[PDB]
Amino acid sequence: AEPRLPLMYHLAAVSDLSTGLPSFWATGWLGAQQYLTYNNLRQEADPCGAWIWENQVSWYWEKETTDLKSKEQLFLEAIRTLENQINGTFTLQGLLGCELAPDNSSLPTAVFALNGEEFMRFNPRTGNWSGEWPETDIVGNLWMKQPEAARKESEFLLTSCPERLLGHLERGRQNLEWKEPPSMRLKARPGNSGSSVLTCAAFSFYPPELKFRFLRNGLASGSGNCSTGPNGDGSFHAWSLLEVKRGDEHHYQCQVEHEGLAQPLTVDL
Amino acid sequence: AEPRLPLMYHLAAVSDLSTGLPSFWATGWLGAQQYLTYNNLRQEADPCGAWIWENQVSWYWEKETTDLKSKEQLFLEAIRTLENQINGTFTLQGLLGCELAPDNSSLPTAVFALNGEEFMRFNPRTGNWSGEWPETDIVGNLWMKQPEAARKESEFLLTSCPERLLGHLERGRQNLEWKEPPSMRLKARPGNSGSSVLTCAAFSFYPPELKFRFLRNGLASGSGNCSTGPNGDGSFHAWSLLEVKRGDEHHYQCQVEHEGLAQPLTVDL
Amino acid sequence: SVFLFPPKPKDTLMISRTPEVTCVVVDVSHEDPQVKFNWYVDGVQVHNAKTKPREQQYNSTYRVVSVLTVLHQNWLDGKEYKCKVSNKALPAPIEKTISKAKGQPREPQVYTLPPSREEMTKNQVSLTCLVKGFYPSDIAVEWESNGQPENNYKTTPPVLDSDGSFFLYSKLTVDKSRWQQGNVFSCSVMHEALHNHYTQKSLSL
Amino acid sequence: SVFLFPPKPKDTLMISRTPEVTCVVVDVSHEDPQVKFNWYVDGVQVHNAKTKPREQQYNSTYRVVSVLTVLHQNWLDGKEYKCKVSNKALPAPIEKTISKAKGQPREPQVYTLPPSREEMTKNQVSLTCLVKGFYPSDIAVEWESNGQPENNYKTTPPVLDSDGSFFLYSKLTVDKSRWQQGNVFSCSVMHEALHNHYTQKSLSL
Amino acid sequence: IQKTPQIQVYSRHPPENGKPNFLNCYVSQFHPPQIEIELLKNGKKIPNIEMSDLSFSKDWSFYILAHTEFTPTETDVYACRVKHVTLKEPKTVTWDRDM
Amino acid sequence: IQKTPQIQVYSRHPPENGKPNFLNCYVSQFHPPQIEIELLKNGKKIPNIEMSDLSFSKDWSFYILAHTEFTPTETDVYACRVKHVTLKEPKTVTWDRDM
Ligand SMILES: *[C@@H]1O[C@H](CO[C@H]2O[C@H](C)[C@@H](O)[C@@H](O)[C@@H]2O)[C@@H](O[C@@H]2O[C@H](CO)[C@@H](O[C@@H]3O[C@H](CO[C@H]4O[C@H](CO)[C@@H](O)[C@H](O)[C@@H]4O[C@@H]4O[C@H](CO)[C@@H](O[C@@H]5O[C@H](CO)[C@H](O)[C@H](O)[C@H]5O)[C@H](O)[C@H]4NC(C)=O)[C@@H](O)[C@H](O[C@H]4O[C@H](CO)[C@@H](O)[C@H](O)[C@@H]4O[C@@H]4O[C@H](CO)[C@@H](O)[C@H](O)[C@H]4NC(C)=O)[C@@H]3O)[C@H](O)[C@H]2NC(C)=O)[C@H](O)[C@H]1NC(C)=O
Ligand SMILES: *[C@@H]1O[C@H](CO[C@H]2O[C@H](C)[C@@H](O)[C@@H](O)[C@@H]2O)[C@@H](O[C@@H]2O[C@H](CO)[C@@H](O[C@@H]3O[C@H](CO[C@H]4O[C@H](CO)[C@@H](O)[C@H](O)[C@@H]4O[C@@H]4O[C@H](CO)[C@@H](O[C@@H]5O[C@H](CO)[C@H](O)[C@H](O)[C@H]5O)[C@H](O)[C@H]4NC(C)=O)[C@@H](O)[C@H](O[C@H]4O[C@H](CO)[C@@H](O)[C@H](O)[C@@H]4O[C@@H]4O[C@H](CO)[C@@H](O)[C@H](O)[C@H]4NC(C)=O)[C@@H]3O)[C@H](O)[C@H]2NC(C)=O)[C@H](O)[C@H]1NC(C)=O
Ligand SMILES: *[C@@H]1O[C@H](CO[C@@H]2O[C@@H](C)[C@@H](O)[C@@H](O)[C@@H]2O)[C@@H](O)[C@H](O)[C@H]1NC(C)=O
Ligand SMILES: *[C@@H]1O[C@H](CO[C@@H]2O[C@@H](C)[C@@H](O)[C@@H](O)[C@@H]2O)[C@@H](O)[C@H](O)[C@H]1NC(C)=O
Ligand SMILES: *[C@@H]1O[C@H](CO)[C@@H](O)[C@H](O)[C@H]1NC(C)=O
Ligand SMILES: *[C@@H]1O[C@H](CO)[C@@H](O)[C@H](O)[C@H]1NC(C)=O
Repeated sequence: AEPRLPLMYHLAAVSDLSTGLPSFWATGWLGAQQYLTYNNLRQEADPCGAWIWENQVSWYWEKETTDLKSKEQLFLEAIRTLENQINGTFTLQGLLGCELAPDNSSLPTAVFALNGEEFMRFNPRTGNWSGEWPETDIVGNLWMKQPEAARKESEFLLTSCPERLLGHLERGRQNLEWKEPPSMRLKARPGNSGSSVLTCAAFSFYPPELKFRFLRNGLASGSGNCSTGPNGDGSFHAWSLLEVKRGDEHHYQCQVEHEGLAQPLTVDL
Repeated sequence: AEPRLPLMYHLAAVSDLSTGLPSFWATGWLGAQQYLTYNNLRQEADPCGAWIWENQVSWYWEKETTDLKSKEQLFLEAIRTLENQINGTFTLQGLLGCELAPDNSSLPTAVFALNGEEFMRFNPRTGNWSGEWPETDIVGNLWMKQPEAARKESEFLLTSCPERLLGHLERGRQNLEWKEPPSMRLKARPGNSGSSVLTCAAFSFYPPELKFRFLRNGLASGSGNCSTGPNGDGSFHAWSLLEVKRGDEHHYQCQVEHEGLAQPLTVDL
Repeated sequence: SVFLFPPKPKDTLMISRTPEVTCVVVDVSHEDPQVKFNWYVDGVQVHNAKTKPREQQYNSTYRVVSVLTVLHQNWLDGKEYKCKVSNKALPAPIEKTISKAKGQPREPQVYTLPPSREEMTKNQVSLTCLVKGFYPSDIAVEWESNGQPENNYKTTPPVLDSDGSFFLYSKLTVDKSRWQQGNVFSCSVMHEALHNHYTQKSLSL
Repeated sequence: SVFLFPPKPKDTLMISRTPEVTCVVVDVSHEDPQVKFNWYVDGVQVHNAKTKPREQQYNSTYRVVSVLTVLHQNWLDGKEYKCKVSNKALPAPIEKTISKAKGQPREPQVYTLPPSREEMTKNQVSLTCLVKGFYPSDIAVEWESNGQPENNYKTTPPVLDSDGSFFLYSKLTVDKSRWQQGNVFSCSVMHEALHNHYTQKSLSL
Repeated sequence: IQKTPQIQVYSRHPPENGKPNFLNCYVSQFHPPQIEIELLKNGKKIPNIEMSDLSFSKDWSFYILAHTEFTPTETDVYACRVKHVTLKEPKTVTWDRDM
Repeated sequence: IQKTPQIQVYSRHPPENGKPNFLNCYVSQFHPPQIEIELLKNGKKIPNIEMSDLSFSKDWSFYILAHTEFTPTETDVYACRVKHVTLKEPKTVTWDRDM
């Protein structure tokens, strides 16, 4: 089983609702795949796509919904207090999760930001919050005002996270060990004065790790200016650009590496 | 008798004795003549020149010496306190005296200065000191610290002064009503490019009031740039300057008026 | 002439705020208004990096200002904010570098001082906060009533003490009654060498 | 460029002192050092009137200053102290008029503030004098111990309050022991609108 | 701390005119999270599109995926219009078939 | 407030060479009262002169009279030298016979 691959949570809250955003919302991730979604308007933790066929214990989803309702409260409250002491509008975010140590225990993560900058951390092995700015005090003090908060935060991170991760590697093995290989295409178009641009594009693959190498007359030539993006259904899409001298195109090939392929795959114009 | 002619006192104290000055000294005046002198080193009030033949009551001079010893004290003390609170060196002065009203009573004067500027006054009919500067407080407060000071100051001014003045008009009539007429001389010398300067000079007269008028061909021509000064023995000396065109001198005469003369006196080059 | 100002300390401190490095040039001239602002951060040119020059028409000349917005993190980690003004009436690119201090910070001393008894003979009193022994001069003091902003305050400029530190006073004028009713007041000081760049000290009857 | 400064208020107030109107020009140049100072008082030219320019050799240029001494009386009665600088490299006689205020004076409020209790945890404390609501900004504060000068003080610049008045603070740092021994301290304020241009307020344990 | 978005348009399967596919606009690197996003056909808004859950990255900036079913033709222009505070006028980005 | 002195030299009786008279130096208009004053004969100090009591006027400035017995001649120069703070170098004033 893919021992230890990260389980991570993304959390946010905002004061300005002029573009129709929820006041609080969260997403959860196993490595690169998102397995959960949640917002204050539905108050339910629902599985994402493929994760709905996973054999889980009868109480799996009820328990995720509970932990998330707790967080929602601590976040929405932090905003009102900030609104009271300082003029403006605010955006609050958090990053929380874990990864498995070889003996199977936890190595956690917990950080926070206010209006685009990191302003606070939380060490679960001590139960304390830290910072360096005036708003750290306002927020940290508000959260300390009920000791259980800190205690339940250390447990989510050092106990629940690793048990969830460990159950996912097993019950969700088919999902994690999938290698849908990429579908390839290579094309050329006009560039700047006297130049041409080649674009190697990769469709529908999983996992997201893929390597590009361009070849001029069968010899390694660089990897080009590359990028990746989500594909709307579980798989990914990527592309790399290379500038060549006009008239020079037919000398190049594109080659990619991927865990879903038995050996590299050479592509032709 | 010359009713009311002023009796006035000049008082001073200094911190710097590098030029051999006494710490305190005073001079007293009847109109324009000085009849008394006093300093802290002799501590005696002595008559000046002609005033030694005046028939006075047996206690006249002992009483002047007493009043002056009092003042000496108030003045020398004011300097030490100023020296204590402010760095520097100081010079303190006063002007005190009176003149007779027709019914024979007093119209007094009492003013003070510090380092060249007036900083305080004293109204004898109320017994109070006034000012407008930080050092007024330091000095005025120091002098109030013994109520009798104020009381003895109002008496010197409203009672003693007028009785002294009234005794002087009588016992010293020959001295006050003297009119030694001026001895005259008129001369010419070189001036600026193309000019000449005439100088009319008046020797040994009393009183100090004298009027100068220059005449060109028997006709009033101005009074010239005039000045007066003491003569070392009781009488005065004066002089007036007139600028004329070179070669024009013999047209001018000098004429003076004085209480010691039966009618104006015309002078020739 | 090209002046270059820092972000307000509060604005680099608070993630809820937005820090700006303002390059104020006064002149440029007519016939040559074409002042190409150049903005560099550490080494690198930032293009715009949301640089925003807005033209003003003053005196007998032009007053031109471009405002580079800064990442809180970068300025706190002290990058160099280099402003450069071009033109042709101008033989040389007028260069200007700012960053923060670089150090050695001294933590401010915040004591709050009640009105004098002689001042309770007035029916408006004054509340005083002494903030001393800080470095650099870059500080921000504010006042609150009970828990909320008081707009009624005057702060003196940081002035250098015998120490080689800076100090200031800030004077909250409240109503004699408003003090006498045992109402809580507070001065809230923000400086680099404070606990989270922030502290607060309370005045109560 | 010709700047013209007033006499120090203490020095026009105290007859024991001597007031001076200082005309500080910075430039003049070489080849044309020949700056004929011209000093006028009300209307009249004063020749010297004990005018005393003393040459300095600075920067890359000359720093020339002439000091006209003033009669206490005249300045208090507000005459115009007109400085004029000549030369030939200079197409026009650079004219400058000073005098005092002309008014409307506001009398300062002098309250003396003890150290805070939290500051008696330090073994040097601070003594504060608040001087408020004066006009013009032309003031002079000083401190004394028991009856004699304390050199250990720092005064803030007059800063304009909401009122349209000026205010300042002055901070005497003494030894905790020196305060605790019930020793008398005092701030001595000098401003035009005070009783004799002078006042004093005492701090004692 | 404000950050302008990065905008990238692309397709699911290798494109071919007249053949059913899915259009994808991936908007990322932005702050704040208040943003407007529409899919355009010949400069006019397409009705009823889908969107993924809004998320963010290790550097805190936000990211999300708008998408819908479409059939490419040789004449029809497809784009992605986005409004955000950092933008005085909205930004329109056109779909590039080699991507 | 400082004030430089005014200095005026003159004689008692109308002058005549070879005839006994009295020389007078009247120093006035000064402040402070610390001042040095000497009578000179051919630039060198005359010994044993007299002085009146030091006084002052309605405007506060001081005044005094130095004097002595002398016989004018045609060749001998008489002056009055004065030192005071307002003076960087002392001032010497020569006797003018038409005064
Ligand atoms: C033609 O006219 C124009 C305009 O004139 C006005 O008046 C006319 C009568 C009228 O007709 C109109 O024309 C117009 O109304 C003249 O322009 C003036 O030009 C002079 C220079 O010649 C400038 O003077 C300089 O000022 C600097 C300080 O500037 C601030 O204060 C002034 C006064 O209040 C403001 O005017 C100015 O705008 C500045 O305010 C600050 O601005 C910034 C940017 O907006 C604010 O930023 C904040 O940013 C954060 C970001 O998060 C946040 O967004 C906040 O909300 C923002 O507010 C900041 O807050 C403002 N500050 C405050 C308190 O609010 C001086 O520093 C400068 O002095 C230095 O240089 C000179 C020259 O070398 C030296 O002599 C001087 O000593 C000093 O040198 C050294 O400087 C170091 C840095 O300061 C210092 O540490 C060091 O100790 C020092 N060295 C020594 C030895 O002391 C200088 O005085 C004027 O500012 C400018 N006026 C205006 C209105 O812009 C023009 O000259 C004229 N042409 C002629 C006459 O030919
Ligand atoms: C070449 O170099 C020289 C010297 O440079 C030094 O540094 C180099 C690095 C080095 O190499 C050497 O060369 C050298 O060490 C440059 O000279 C400088 O030039 C500038 C102008 O370009 C001058 O700046 C002006 O300063 C005025 C204030 O001046 C006082 O403070 C400064 C700073 O401390 C002192 O330096 C200065 O000496 C002044 O101190 C006061 O002096 C008087 C006279 O001695 C004292 O008098 C007392 O008198 C009583 C009498 O009884 C008693 O005797 C006391 O004992 C005496 O002490 C007085 O006490 C002193 N004060 C104190 C506190 O001690 C500024 O006012 C002036 O600013 C005005 O004008 C400018 C220009 O228009 C405006 O921009 C500015 O806004 C302001 O305008 C208006 O002014 C009004 C009046 O102030 C004001 O009310 C109004 O609000 C204001 N308007 C506005 C809109 O704000 C200006 O800043 C420097 O002073 C001068 N430096 C020196 C050392 O002299 C030279 O430029 C350079 N050449 C170049 C670069 O080309
Ligand atoms: C490859 O990239 C070089 C530098 O950066 C690139 O362009 C900037 C604007 C961003 O898009 C950045 O993310 C890219 O990595 C360019 O100088 C170069 O022109 C690019 N070359 C080609 C052929 O596209
Ligand atoms: C007469 O006086 C005019 C103006 O004042 C005089 O000179 C000054 C210097 C002082 O001495 C002052 O007390 C004098 O009154 C002169 O302009 C004029 O030249 C003088 N004329 C003559 C002929 O001496
Ligand atoms: C880690 O956990 C798995 C499942 O419990 C187990 O098979 C594996 O041996 C564990 N490793 C150690 C070192 O405990
Ligand atoms: C003024 O006093 C003299 C002397 O006592 C006296 O002769 C004269 O008549 C008095 N005048 C009046 C009005 O009392």
